[PDB]
Amino acid sequence: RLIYTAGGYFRQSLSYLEAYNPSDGTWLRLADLQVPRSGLAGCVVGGLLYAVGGRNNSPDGNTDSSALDCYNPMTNQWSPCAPMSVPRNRIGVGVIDGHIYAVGGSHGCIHHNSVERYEPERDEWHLVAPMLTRRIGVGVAVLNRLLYAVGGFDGTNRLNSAECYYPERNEWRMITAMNTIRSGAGVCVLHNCIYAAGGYDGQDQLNSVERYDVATATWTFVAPMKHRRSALGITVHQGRIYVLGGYDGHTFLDSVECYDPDTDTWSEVTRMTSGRSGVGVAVT
Ligand SMILES: NC(=O)[C@H]1CC[C@H]1C(=O)N1CCc2c(OCCO)cccc2[C@H]1CN1C(=O)c2ccccc2C1=O
Repeated sequence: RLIYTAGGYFRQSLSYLEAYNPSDGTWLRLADLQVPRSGLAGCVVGGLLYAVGGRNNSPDGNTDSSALDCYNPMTNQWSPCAPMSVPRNRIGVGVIDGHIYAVGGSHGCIHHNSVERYEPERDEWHLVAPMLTRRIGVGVAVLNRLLYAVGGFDGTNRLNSAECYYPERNEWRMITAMNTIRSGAGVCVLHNCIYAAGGYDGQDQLNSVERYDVATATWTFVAPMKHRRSALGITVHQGRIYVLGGYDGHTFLDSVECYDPDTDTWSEVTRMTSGRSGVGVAVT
């Protein structure tokens, strides 16, 4: 399977889309986004890539995006899908049972607690029960058919909270907080363990990575990345974690690091074409 990157920001939101294969280590340029947008998330359902939320390039008035769009790698064609109820810049996303869950994100000065679910069958959104916190820069990631809305910023406090959602009950549960504060962290599940790689805390942009096992309900640290970064893209391919892009305060990273859980070691496997922050990453 190929890993992708959609959108991104480099002094300007980027309309790019690219693809990568770990078996040969090569980059493949693909059909550019119809509207450029950073601060967005991406995912795949039914072998079609999706590019949820973000922020338009403009640059005029106010343009946070409530925009859902779908890509077909076989035909290489972008379609426009039903737009979310509210704009969501700095958004996370997760998928349960073939539905797409938009969680949080900013719209102007408003930092959303609201959440909405997308059915591809029908092509429409349904506003679900909101989170207990407000969260922009929020890492979403799914563990055994439950949605963990990790970290974020609420409008005044950068947070270490990492509440969880129960689709069967339709309610949110405030579980155990992270050791390190993380706004703009990247989160993706692997082997019954949620991971929180990098982000921004206050002074420092972080390189530290920590891992959440459910029962014990504790955040055990893991080997940190080489480069410190928030706003990174993140995903999993073949029992390893791949961390694309970043914003280290002073530069936009073109690095791509790979975490091997089998050894607890980070290793760079390549470099992107042009370094950017705020991509939407997925795998098919
Ligand atoms: N779409 C946006 O909001 C864009 C507005 C510029 C860019 C932006 O602010 N971003 C990039 C995206 C992103 C994010 O992405 C969500 C992935 O789903 C999650 C959390 C934070 C960010 C910030 C990180 N950041 C920068 O790139 C940057 C550049 C220059 C000065 C300050 C910053 C700065 O703070």
